[PDB]
Amino acid sequence: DHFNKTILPKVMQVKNFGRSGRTKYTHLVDQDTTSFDSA
RNA sequence: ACUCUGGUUUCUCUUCAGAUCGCAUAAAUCUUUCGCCUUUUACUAAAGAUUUCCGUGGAGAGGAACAACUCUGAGUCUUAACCCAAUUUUUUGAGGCCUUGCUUUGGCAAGGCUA
Repeated sequence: DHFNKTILPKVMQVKNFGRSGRTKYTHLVDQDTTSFDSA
């Protein structure tokens, strides 16, 4: 966690990189489908 | 304004289930794909098909229990005060006769008499 993960490659910006226990869920704000101009 | 009809609850079982069985929502298995991946599970998430589970409705049967009683249905679903009535029914003067012509007599049609 002390590593700056904002400079990692976007393939390294995951959880448990290299482990078999991984999922498609990424973090939070790309699971969010809300826009900021609609409604 | 009347005669004949006649319940409700609850338990269990056997079947049929289209229906939002379900105005709710789980899991497993299989076949495709999907993300990891280091070995099995345990997994990621989409489709299809199966099941399983928590439930449900309809019908039938057998019990226990307010069962002894209405209600519902069917049936024409009963009558005298005040009206005897002046265009299609059962109290409405519309009633008859002959002549003429036709017709085998019978019978049919127009006319007159009309209190």
